[PDB]
Amino acid sequence: ACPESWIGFQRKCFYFSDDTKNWTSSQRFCDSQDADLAQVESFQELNFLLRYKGPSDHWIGLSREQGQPWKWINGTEWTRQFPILGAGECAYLNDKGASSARCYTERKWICSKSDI
Amino acid sequence: AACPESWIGFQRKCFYFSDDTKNWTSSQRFCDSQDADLAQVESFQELNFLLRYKGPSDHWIGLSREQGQPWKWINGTEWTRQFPILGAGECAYLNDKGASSARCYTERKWICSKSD
Ligand SMILES: *[C@@H]1O[C@H](CO)[C@@H](O)[C@H](O)[C@H]1NC(C)=O
Ligand SMILES: *[C@@H]1O[C@H](CO)[C@@H](O)[C@H](O)[C@H]1NC(C)=O
Ligand SMILES: *[C@@H]1O[C@H](CO)[C@@H](O)[C@H](O)[C@H]1NC(C)=O
Ligand SMILES: *[C@@H]1O[C@H](CO)[C@@H](O)[C@H](O)[C@H]1NC(C)=O
Repeated sequence: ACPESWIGFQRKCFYFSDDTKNWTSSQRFCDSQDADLAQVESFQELNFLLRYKGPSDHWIGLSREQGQPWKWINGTEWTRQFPILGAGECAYLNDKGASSARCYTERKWICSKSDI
Repeated sequence: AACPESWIGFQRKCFYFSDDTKNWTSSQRFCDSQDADLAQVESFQELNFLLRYKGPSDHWIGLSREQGQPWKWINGTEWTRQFPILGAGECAYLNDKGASSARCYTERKWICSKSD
């Protein structure tokens, strides 16, 4: 189903970290579990993540270089559903939704993978 | 999907977190109608999962006791005492930090669980 301790929602499995890492180290961790930093594709998914995450900021799998659009982990372009606030290069969830920061900062993170 | 729509997956079970309130027996009747029971909360890990997702309101769980007698799960087995339960009530609920107890006729949100 989902691996031990991962949380199941709709067709995905989610890992919420206890520790903090920078964004690229977080994605390296997710990749080691055949997963990615969360690819949050829907409002229902966003709301599930906000409800479980607790008060800490958590990285998700959206990033950009300056003067380049937001990209998913696979390098394709993100199209807005919910907004990502600010001017940072890496995206995370705070208590109101998505925000952006410098990629070198340490936050908690969320991994996702398919349940299949 | 491992669980029905609106249910959350954890450790091979599916969890339902209510929006409305009911007394404890009426909550159990609702779970029963969905082929489930009020959540058993067998482990400390399950306790923490439920506290993280439930939100700020009190939620009934599937433990109850008669006058000065041990706590029992819905299924009739004696509780394995894996966390403290505060107070002097006959029905257990989760508050924001752990488990407590109240009179069974009082109204609260509830959590159901079933195998996936
Ligand atoms: C890339 O990832 C995004 C987000 O999960 C997905 O919508 C898109 O279909 C994927 N594209 C490819 C070519 O895999
Ligand atoms: C990200 O963190 C790792 C340590 O986990 C470190 O090796 C690397 O220097 C960091 N990258 C940046 C941009 O700070
Ligand atoms: C009763 O439920 C508990 C709590 O989940 C479970 O661990 C135990 O096996 C059950 N007992 C019986 C007799 O089914
Ligand atoms: C519990 O609530 C139900 C209806 O929701 C009601 O029929 C019953 O009287 C209540 N039980 C107690 C002990 O008050």
